[PDB]
Amino acid sequence: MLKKWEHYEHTADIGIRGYGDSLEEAFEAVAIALFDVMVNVNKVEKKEVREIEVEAEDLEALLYSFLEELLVIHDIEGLVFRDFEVKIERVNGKYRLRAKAYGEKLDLKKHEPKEEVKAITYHDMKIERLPNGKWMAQLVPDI
Ligand SMILES: [Ca+2]
Repeated sequence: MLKKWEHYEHTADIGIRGYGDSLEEAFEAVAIALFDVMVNVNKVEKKEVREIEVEAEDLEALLYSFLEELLVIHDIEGLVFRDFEVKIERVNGKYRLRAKAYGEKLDLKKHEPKEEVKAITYHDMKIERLPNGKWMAQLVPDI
């Protein structure tokens, strides 16, 4: 037989997606999804808070920036987060996001650690108002 080769389909990273009644709630929800890649997010208690503020020229960059700062907090302080309060406004020609992130220190016995997220990316990123008036935010982070 002559040697032969092929490509085949396999999972590549993982998709995260949030839905909400508002853009802000979709951002909150997809951030929960992000932490559920790393731990069982349902096991994360709200003991500590960190605040985020970022500006961007468009909503995609805003979402990237928000999630990447959450990842950085996670990487530096070892915090994991359960929920978020997000506010998005227009200020002097930019989008401004402010958020409160609620969570606690990683607990290896309790949080059911899964896999770390290496980086937020723009891969498959989409933010949209669906025909039914709900909002969706998604992306495929690098794991
Ligand atoms: Ca990867």
